[PDB]
Amino acid sequence: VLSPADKTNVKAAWGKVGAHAGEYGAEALERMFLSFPTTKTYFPHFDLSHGSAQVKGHGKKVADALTNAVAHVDDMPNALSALSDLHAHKLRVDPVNFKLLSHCLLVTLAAHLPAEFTPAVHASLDKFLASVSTVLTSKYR
Amino acid sequence: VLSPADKTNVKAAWGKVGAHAGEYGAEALERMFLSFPTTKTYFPHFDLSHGSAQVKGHGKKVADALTNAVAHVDDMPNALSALSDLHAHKLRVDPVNFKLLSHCLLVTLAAHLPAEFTPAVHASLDKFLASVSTVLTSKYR
Amino acid sequence: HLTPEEKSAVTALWGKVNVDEVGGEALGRLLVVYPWTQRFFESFGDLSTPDAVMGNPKVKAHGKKVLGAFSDGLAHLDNLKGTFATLSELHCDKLHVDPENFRLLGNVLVCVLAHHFGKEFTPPVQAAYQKVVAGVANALAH
Amino acid sequence: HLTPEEKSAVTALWGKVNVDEVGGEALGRLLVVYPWTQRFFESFGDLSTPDAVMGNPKVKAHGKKVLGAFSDGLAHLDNLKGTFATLSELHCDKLHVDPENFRLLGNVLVCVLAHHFGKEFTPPVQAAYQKVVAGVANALAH
Ligand code: HEM
Ligand code: HEM
Ligand code: HEM
Ligand code: HEM
Repeated sequence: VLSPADKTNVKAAWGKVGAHAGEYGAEALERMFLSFPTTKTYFPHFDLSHGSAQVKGHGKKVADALTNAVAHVDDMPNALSALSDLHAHKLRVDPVNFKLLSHCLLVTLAAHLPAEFTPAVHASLDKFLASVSTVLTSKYR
Repeated sequence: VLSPADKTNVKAAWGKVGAHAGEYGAEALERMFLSFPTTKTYFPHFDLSHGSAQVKGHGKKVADALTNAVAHVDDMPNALSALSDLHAHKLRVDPVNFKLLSHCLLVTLAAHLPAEFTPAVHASLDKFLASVSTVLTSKYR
Repeated sequence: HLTPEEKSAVTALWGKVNVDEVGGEALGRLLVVYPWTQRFFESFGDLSTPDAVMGNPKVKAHGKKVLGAFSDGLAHLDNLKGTFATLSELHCDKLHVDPENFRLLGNVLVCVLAHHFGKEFTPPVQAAYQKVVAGVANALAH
Repeated sequence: HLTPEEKSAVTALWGKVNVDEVGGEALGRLLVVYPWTQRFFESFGDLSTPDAVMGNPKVKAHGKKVLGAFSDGLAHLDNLKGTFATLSELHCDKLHVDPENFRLLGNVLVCVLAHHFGKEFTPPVQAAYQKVVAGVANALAH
């Protein structure tokens, strides 16, 4: 459960991501494939080489989904129902993997937006990503 | 996120607990202290012997809280805010311990209400207890 | 780290377990309760509903081989790591099963035992099986 | 399981880490991000706000001793279990720290390194530190 301050913090931080958001999605995907190679088994038909254009494209879509979840932070289960259909019902992604992509996003933000990545924002962002992960791995349809 | 069927399942199962609910709370507390002795460090001034009357009393309060959470399953963060104040802010209970009491409750129900503990109800009850645990370990005040 | 009395409790109860049905039930309930575990059994056919999983013939057959391995660890309770060295290798290098799923299956087995034995599955009996399933989960983690 | 190039990457960067400030920052952020970890540091005074934690003198002092131990594991990267045998015992028998919290601290350290090094903390550098922190988390789990 996000506090009201947690919600202010997430909105302000992600708002500072701006038009770098797809670029940050792709970096997070590249950090997750290198640091945790077992995650590549979910993308068998993707080119997963450095600078791959399919990873750049997928990074942009993951970022867009997170912008939408930030805009609908009070009603995320309704906002993310199609993505929960894909991750929990079709792909059957193991929840351990959602902890690994959340870490790689936090590392990406710490490395690119240090002045925004304070201890309080880190705590709010970690809570927001855990909440997004819970919806995506739940079957509530 | 609980499905609408998950919510029907939890209501029907816990409704069958009835007036045995405090009795089942105390058994679950006794199974957690024996199976996982590190949980006793949260209750330093309790008699934690078999048939203890303080465990019987605490078992009744935990069951009552779960009945209230079942009645307010659609709005649990509001229904459980005082208990979230105690577990997350005052006690600082580690979330690993909420997985251990949830298991001991499921074992207690499987042993006493077998005909109700079907695979679908087990799945719905596991989702409900994980959702209660998330509220109790969150600081959203 | 079982006491001589915990070793005896655990053996008395395993004697009375149906080795044709309990493994299937445990494996069945794992696929229903933690629905992502079905990705590892896509070659087993229809897993779409709880009743499809619970009646699936390949789930029941496989559950027998899982319970065989638990039975084997109960015989070699002092040397679990060795007993499960070949099996730790299949789950990891060939299958990549995140080790949190091994603990989830042990806890589903403890609930299936509770469901079959009722009052016999006392808090002292459960406390000893919790030790056994933790042992087996730890020897399968590579 | 570090390659000779991963060993070199990790050493180059540890050279440039402030050993007076990074441990405190890592420990500070752990208490703010996973608020139940503060139950283990009730003798350290005021931990009520993020800024109270981040300025607490006992958090900074203790964070130096934690980073000392990470530095010590980087010197004995082939024999981590031994290096941390005495410390695995304090965390378990004297303190009971659930081993998931060891992995949480390693991941907070990797983020503090990212925060200080920016572009230098490249995906290949992070992939090697992920190996180091997993090693240390595994040698502290008793
Ligand atoms: C923050 C968490 C995540 C978000 C917001 C997210 C978002 C998305 C989105 C937007 C899509 C594409 C939707 C579409 O094109 O219809 C997608 C697809 C996909 N996701 Fe995720 N995802 C997350 C985590 C993960 C994780 C942890 C994995 C696995 C390790 C994963 C694996 C996949 C796969 C395999 C696809 C389908 C790719 C394809 O074949 O086109 N996702 N995700
Ligand atoms: C299903 C999850 C849980 C529920 C519904 C629950 C419910 C409750 C309730 C109703 C109270 C008493 C409220 C009052 O008297 O004001 C309480 C107190 C307490 N709970 Fe929990 N609890 C849960 C899990 C846990 C866990 C996992 C632990 C620790 C291992 C724990 C430790 C305590 C302690 C130490 C107290 C205070 C006892 C005292 O000194 O009086 N609880 N809980
Ligand atoms: C925790 C205790 C577990 C034990 C004792 C166990 C035991 C076994 C055994 C005996 C086999 C058959 C090996 C063989 O046929 O040579 C096997 C295979 C397998 N196990 Fe497990 N297992 C456990 C947990 C898991 C978990 C958690 C998963 C996945 C979530 C899993 C997935 C598999 C798969 C995919 C196979 C291959 C089966 C096939 O190819 O059809 N196991 N396991
Ligand atoms: C994961 C890497 C970690 C390392 C390398 C580490 C290292 C250390 C070291 C070097 C000490 C001091 C030992 C001594 O003074 O003799 C210590 C003490 C301690 N650690 Fe950790 N630790 C880690 C994780 C944790 C975690 C996760 C917790 C709790 C959540 C924790 C709680 C403590 C406590 C309570 C002490 C005693 C400090 C005191 O008495 O003031 N540590 N640790």
